[PDB]
Amino acid sequence: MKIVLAYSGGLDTSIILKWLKETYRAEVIAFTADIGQGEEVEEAREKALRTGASKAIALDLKEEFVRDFVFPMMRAGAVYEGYYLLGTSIARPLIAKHLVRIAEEEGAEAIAHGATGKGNDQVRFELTAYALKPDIKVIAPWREWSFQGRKEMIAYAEAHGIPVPPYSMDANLLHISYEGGVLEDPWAEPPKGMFRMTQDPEEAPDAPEYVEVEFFEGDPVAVNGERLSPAALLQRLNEIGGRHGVGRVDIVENRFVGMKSRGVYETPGGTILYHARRAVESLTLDREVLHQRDMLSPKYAELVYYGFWYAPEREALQAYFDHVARSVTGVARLKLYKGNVYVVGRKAPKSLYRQDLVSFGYDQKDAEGFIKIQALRLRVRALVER
Amino acid sequence: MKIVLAYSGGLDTSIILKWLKETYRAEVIAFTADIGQGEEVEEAREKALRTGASKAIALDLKEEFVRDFVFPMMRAGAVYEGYYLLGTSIARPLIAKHLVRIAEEEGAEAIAHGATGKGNDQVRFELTAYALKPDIKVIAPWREWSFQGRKEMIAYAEAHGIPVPPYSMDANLLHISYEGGVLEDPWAEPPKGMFRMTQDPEEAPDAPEYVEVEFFEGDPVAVNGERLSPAALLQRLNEIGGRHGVGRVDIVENRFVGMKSRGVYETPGGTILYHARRAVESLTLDREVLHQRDMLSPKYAELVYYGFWYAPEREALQAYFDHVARSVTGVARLKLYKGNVYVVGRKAPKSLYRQDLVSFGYDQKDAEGFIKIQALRLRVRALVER
Amino acid sequence: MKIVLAYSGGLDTSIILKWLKETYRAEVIAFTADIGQGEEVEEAREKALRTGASKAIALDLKEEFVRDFVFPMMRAGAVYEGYYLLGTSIARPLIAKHLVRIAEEEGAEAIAHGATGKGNDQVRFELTAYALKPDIKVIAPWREWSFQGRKEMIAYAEAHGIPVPPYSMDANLLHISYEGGVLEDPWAEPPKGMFRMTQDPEEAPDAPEYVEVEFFEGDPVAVNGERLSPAALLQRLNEIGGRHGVGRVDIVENRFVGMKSRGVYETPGGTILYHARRAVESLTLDREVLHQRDMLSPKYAELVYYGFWYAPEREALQAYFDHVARSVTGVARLKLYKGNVYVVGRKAPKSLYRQDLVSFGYDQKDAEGFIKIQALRLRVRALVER
Amino acid sequence: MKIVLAYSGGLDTSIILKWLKETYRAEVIAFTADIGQGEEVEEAREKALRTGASKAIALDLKEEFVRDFVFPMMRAGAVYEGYYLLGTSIARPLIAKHLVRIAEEEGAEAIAHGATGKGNDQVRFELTAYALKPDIKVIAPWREWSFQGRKEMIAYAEAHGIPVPPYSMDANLLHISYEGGVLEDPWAEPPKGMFRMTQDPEEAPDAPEYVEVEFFEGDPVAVNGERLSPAALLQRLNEIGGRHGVGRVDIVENRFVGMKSRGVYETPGGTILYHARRAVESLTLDREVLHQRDMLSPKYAELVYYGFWYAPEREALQAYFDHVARSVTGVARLKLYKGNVYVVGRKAPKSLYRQDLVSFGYDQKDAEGFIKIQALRLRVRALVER
Ligand SMILES: Nc1ncnc2c1ncn2[C@@H]1O[C@H](COP(=O)(O)OP(=O)(O)OP(=O)(O)O)[C@@H](O)[C@H]1O
Ligand SMILES: Nc1ncnc2c1ncn2[C@@H]1O[C@H](COP(=O)(O)OP(=O)(O)OP(=O)(O)O)[C@@H](O)[C@H]1O
Ligand SMILES: Nc1ncnc2c1ncn2[C@@H]1O[C@H](COP(=O)(O)OP(=O)(O)OP(=O)(O)O)[C@@H](O)[C@H]1O
Ligand SMILES: Nc1ncnc2c1ncn2[C@@H]1O[C@H](COP(=O)(O)OP(=O)(O)OP(=O)(O)O)[C@@H](O)[C@H]1O
Ligand SMILES: NC(=O)NCCC[C@H](N)C(=O)O
Ligand SMILES: NC(=O)NCCC[C@H](N)C(=O)O
Ligand SMILES: NC(=O)NCCC[C@H](N)C(=O)O
Ligand SMILES: NC(=O)NCCC[C@H](N)C(=O)O
Ligand SMILES: N[C@@H](CC(=O)O)C(=O)O
Ligand SMILES: N[C@@H](CC(=O)O)C(=O)O
Ligand SMILES: N[C@@H](CC(=O)O)C(=O)O
Ligand SMILES: N[C@@H](CC(=O)O)C(=O)O
Repeated sequence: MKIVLAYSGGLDTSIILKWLKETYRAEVIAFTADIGQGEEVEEAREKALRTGASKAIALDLKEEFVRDFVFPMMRAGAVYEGYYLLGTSIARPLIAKHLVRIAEEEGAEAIAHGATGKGNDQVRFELTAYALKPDIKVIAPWREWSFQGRKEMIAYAEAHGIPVPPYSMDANLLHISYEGGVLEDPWAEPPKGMFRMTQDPEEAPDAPEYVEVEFFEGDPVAVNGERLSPAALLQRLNEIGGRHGVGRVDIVENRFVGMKSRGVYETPGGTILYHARRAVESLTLDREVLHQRDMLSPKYAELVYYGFWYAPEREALQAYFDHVARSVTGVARLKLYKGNVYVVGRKAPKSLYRQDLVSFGYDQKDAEGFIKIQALRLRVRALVER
Repeated sequence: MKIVLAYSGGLDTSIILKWLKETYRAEVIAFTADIGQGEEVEEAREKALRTGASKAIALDLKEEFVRDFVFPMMRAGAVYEGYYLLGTSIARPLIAKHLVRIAEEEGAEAIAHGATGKGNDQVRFELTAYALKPDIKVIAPWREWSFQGRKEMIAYAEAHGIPVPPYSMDANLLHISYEGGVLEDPWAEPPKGMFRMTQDPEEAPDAPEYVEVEFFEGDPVAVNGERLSPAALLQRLNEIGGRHGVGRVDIVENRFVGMKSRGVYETPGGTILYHARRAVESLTLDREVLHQRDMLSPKYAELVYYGFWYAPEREALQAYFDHVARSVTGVARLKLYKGNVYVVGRKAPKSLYRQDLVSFGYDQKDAEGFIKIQALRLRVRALVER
Repeated sequence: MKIVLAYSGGLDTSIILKWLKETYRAEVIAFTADIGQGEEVEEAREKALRTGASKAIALDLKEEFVRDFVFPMMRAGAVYEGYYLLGTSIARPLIAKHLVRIAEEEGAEAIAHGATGKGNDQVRFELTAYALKPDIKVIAPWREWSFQGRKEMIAYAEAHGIPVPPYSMDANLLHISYEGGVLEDPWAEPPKGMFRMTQDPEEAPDAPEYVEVEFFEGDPVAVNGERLSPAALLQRLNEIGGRHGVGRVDIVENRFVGMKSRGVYETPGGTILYHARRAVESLTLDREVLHQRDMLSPKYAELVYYGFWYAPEREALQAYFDHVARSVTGVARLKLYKGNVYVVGRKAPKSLYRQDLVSFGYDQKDAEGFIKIQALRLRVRALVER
Repeated sequence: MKIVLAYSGGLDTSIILKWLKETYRAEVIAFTADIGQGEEVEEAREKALRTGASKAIALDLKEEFVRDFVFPMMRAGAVYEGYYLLGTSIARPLIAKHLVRIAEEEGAEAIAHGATGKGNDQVRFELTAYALKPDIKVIAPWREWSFQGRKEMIAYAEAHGIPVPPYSMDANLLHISYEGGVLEDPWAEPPKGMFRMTQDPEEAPDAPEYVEVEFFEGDPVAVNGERLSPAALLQRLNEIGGRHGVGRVDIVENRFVGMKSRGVYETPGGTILYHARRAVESLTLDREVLHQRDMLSPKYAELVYYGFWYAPEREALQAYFDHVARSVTGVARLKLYKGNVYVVGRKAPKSLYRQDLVSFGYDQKDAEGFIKIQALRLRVRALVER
């Protein structure tokens, strides 16, 4: 038996690699993806071999991540429960996709991940796996073993020769998530120094910085006049937004499995992109189109959050969003200053704005007719009330 | 003939007062509302009499404004096209409501206002008027007179003893709007020193300020432990938020009459309230209720923006929002710093958050069944696609 | 140990009654609800004591069923996937509500039901049970036992001395559902003579029959001038409609648990009510209110179908629907003829219909201005495409 | 000046033709479109040149109508206010399209239509025109002339030698609309014998008739195994459905211009197509995709109704609806009888239905886990309510 493990290189997944070998008497093929966690994935691939993997695979998936997952999601203007830009949410489907493919190539009947049974990650990995390969077998050790606590897990690791180095983290090219431990008390502010991707706003530059982001048919293609590939572009904006402490959010969210959870997120580059996109859309999108799009975004957001990425409902909404986004071509100019992002300008080759219609053709007399007709049903309602 | 004029006290409404008397051979009853514009309404009242009004009325409507218009709107989480907190939008219905009441008390067949034929305010005023009193006659001089240019307007005023004096402004307790003039170029950043209600972030304190806002059944009732009436509470938050320069937005919006317009807004207190409310809701609102509520907010927002306040659609949705909002009871803790409003904590008497559900009753294995069932239709789809 | 069982008096819930006694060795309180199945619940209550119940309770819940479940649901215009009027769906919550109530009165720690593991009913009973009493224990024999066939169940029945006898049925005052067996082939028309509640249209009266339904504030209060209580009213309309073979539906629906199921339903009285309501709503509901209401109806429907009756989202939506329904006061006149229901007239004390508005409410130029303004954005769009 | 007139051939439109030659002293180009009104457009054409047209054009647009307008709309499941299948609505855009093309070809400056200022048709013609050619000049005689009363128009008619004679009618391949006159009283059943396209139910065949419709990627391509072009197919279904009295609707609808109107419609072929499509969708569309689509259908419906065919909102939604409809391939089997349409069967080469999922990837214990997780938030809620 062969099992393809999503190996992040940490303590828990290393414990899982061991546990899988013994419990299933299986050959474990470790897969580590580089999606911008800021870590030498090759080191995790070597640790996996030391830990007992019969084979270790590491891939640079940053470009595929931004191009095929992050960009499509952003076109939708996806925001979960008012703030979450879904940094972890869109990354999981990608990893699950490669697990299934690798499982297919290696003749492995199962795949494994180390997401716990009380989070959303388990759902994203499995819904993806099942949607792509219906009869694949999935093993989630956190839902199968019986370790009674951290202590017991540390002992198991030590006993297996696994190095055993106040909150949990998940990092990638889009954001860094923080939750658990000290963060579990929603009345407690996150501890000073926790943030890594963004600079403390209190330590940000004393001078604001301007940045321009160009969009072509829905996707950002340039920063300050320099054309950059999807992954290189997100990275550049993370650097620029990061230095100024942009993109910090603190929320108590609703997990798909039913309980509320306190999460803290930093999405410097994505936050700039959120406002840059809406800035360009403000010149290129039609009013009714915009309003309809915004009322569907939330639904799309929960689909991503819940894990329905490779799902027909999400693909269907995607058809709508992509259609709408094709008109998003132009440039957004933003001003960054101590944690904040300010839109200060925007332009587009096919802008729908006409100073013609606001400055003092158009006939004010038309407005009276418009108002009279719009008011008809209201007046009838009033007359009936009497 | 008696005409009740919404009289702001400026040059144009003064010109209008004179214009109405002669054009309609009628007496004009001027009505100036104090909704927090930051001016002495008694001075407008006195000027109205000097300009020729047979009667001038001035009322302090700050409490009614915040209590009966601002709060109900905020409960719905109303946000127009991603950023506009509707500062001017919710104030107009209030004014028109009084215009119609005064017309009935005075025996006036008509009411008048000085909103132009190319803006949104004309619609708000008229839809309100017609909704409350369907047989009311409305007179909008901008859509009726023959003035050709601003120069002829000054001459007309000077000739009538009316005193004569970059962008246009509208200020009240909720915000200050800036549009027109140099702002008409969407690529140009607004001019330095334009903002009045908020201090530039560059000048804001280097020390962040923590602020707590208590919510009771959907409405903010206290700030930092001090109970404040609606208007006094908004005022307080405008002061605290204003000093830190919070609540500035720069957008190109879609007017109801059809054209795009570049608008700049500062809503210090309202912006704090927006995030404070969501912070309390994150503990007091059920997941599914929240998601539904958020998908209806944009619709309610456009209704307010278009002027359908005293309209059945709006009141129907208000029934939904008010039902939901009633559960919003608790305290939000925010950190204000150079333009930003950061949520750092939240608590509630009946919080739905359970640390025992995230900490490491609930059974991991239940999750497997959940996922399997959730995945069935996706697996069937995959098998059919063969 | 005590266990309150939702006992319908049939072969399986009887088998289940025996099974529970042997499996748990607990006293089993049988509960049988009269919701219009057209059965003598006293016979079931005696067969229960006969079968082994330590106590058998039978309650007439017809009025509560229609008044507190069917009517509130109908005010929302609830329709699942185009045709299902949710006859079985709104019934289960009522039953579960009593099971929990009894268990609390009898000091029983657990409740049980005979819904299978492949359907929706299991979810409805349980979500209702847990929502009302969070720590109540639920037992679902179909998910726990070992019978591997019908033959084994019958054998087990005789072995225990229980009376033993092409599709499954569920009947109550709202409808009769038929699914399973022969119906599992979606290309196969249901068998002749299957329907019980409605008379085959080809054997229905040759002369159409007219019926008038009076609505008051959202609920039907009279039929052909006769004031009838909720249950008596639904009953009366089942008679009138059944006679004509009205309300037959055949669909392949999506169960909440993942798979498609072929269902056939007969809802005579409810189908008349569906159309009578809309007829009265056509004169009493504002255009925008209706349009918004209709876009929410489908959501409320799936909530009812999935089993989220005693859930915050449904109750929140209910506040919106009840608010709108309050205006639905008037009379609908329908024509019934061989399986079909035809609206032929409607009137209302506060009808918003005005013949003077259509006869040959505004000036002609008014419509021109309305059109010009509505067209503005389309013309700008065209010009930009230049 | 040249004026292209959408000329139907009736009394009113012939008068308009004279009025235009006389009032404007312009060279009138008549345009009659054959869209299945059941009339020799060649006659209308000759009656035009006769009446005074400097030219008359008649075009057979039946195929374009069904293929480019009716099908895309049906693909969306468009239904206005619960019953209206939009027969007249989707036709107007087609006519205005050619009106504008002809005017461009004939170098005309204006176009004219005979829709009154009280209805929706004026909006449909004009929004379409402006959207296609923003500079187009539009003339609506009903809004510009001075006739008061039917008598006057007759006089002016008999004066120029034009042929002169209970309700108004509009017919095309999709339906026949009846409104006005005796129909204006909502409580008054339509007059016996009014219907033309549909045989009266009471005089419909004594034996039911079965019919099958094949769909390929969203559109019906055959009837009873016979492949038929869009128009030929709608024609055939009109014949079959017509003989049985299928597709009659009687409603009080809300016009875009503000007032309620009592309309009666007969859409035999279209009604069969509506139920056939949903029958094929029941096997070919995913649950969540279907539920989302249905919540959007009503919006698309009002778009069509209001006249926003060639509008960005509609085209954006069309992308979603077309994406979803591409999966709709299969066959629906319906039973027609005495005015009703009963779905009795359906099949699809890629059906998502699996009998093995319902008959006695799916395990028992799974349902329990699903239920528990789904119930969590409800349990927490109850607990908090103590
Ligand atoms: N870069 C990666 N490559 C492959 N799989 C990954 C990667 N990052 C995360 N995963 C998968 O996602 C699952 C993990 O979650 P999380 O990111 O919450 O895991 P951990 O890193 O295992 O635990 P923690 O940091 O909370 O102690 C992992 O157990 C692993 O299977
Ligand atoms: N505080 C107020 N009290 C009464 N009416 C008001 C008030 N503020 C605005 N209005 C009404 O709204 C209409 C105005 O618009 P806007 O607010 O755009 O006017 P202005 O151009 O600011 O003022 P003015 O017309 O005096 O020069 C006014 O002409 C007036 O009729
Ligand atoms: N009238 C009723 N009173 C109480 N519980 C009922 C009633 N009707 C249905 N139920 C509950 O719903 C569950 C049943 O389902 P269904 O209606 O699918 O059962 P059956 O299998 O058709 O009938 P039976 O098992 O009694 O022969 C039952 O096992 C029972 O717990
Ligand atoms: N077959 C057609 N070809 C071209 N234009 C048409 C056609 N049918 C209708 N129209 C256009 O649509 C507008 C009409 O409406 P309707 O179809 O309601 O008009 P009528 O036929 O003019 O009036 P009536 O109610 O008396 O029959 C017409 O005035 C005409 O300009
Ligand atoms: N530290 C973590 O394990 N966080 C992973 C991201 C969790 C986040 N609440 C999400 O659902 O996407
Ligand atoms: N300065 C102004 O006249 N602005 C008034 C508010 C206009 C704003 N765009 C609104 O529509 O509410
Ligand atoms: N015979 C049955 O057990 N049917 C009960 C109704 C099932 C229906 N499909 C529902 O889900 O409500
Ligand atoms: N007879 C008519 O003139 N009817 C034209 C169609 C009217 C229909 N109520 C519609 O709005 O489409
Ligand atoms: N990654 C965490 C959190 C989550 O999945 O939501 C876990 O595995 O539980
Ligand atoms: N107050 C401005 C702007 C607006 O009403 O939208 C006007 O009268 O035009
Ligand atoms: N009553 C059937 C069908 C359903 O519940 O949906 C069962 O118990 O499976
Ligand atoms: N065709 C009719 C009705 C409508 O347009 O709605 C008219 O011209 O008024």
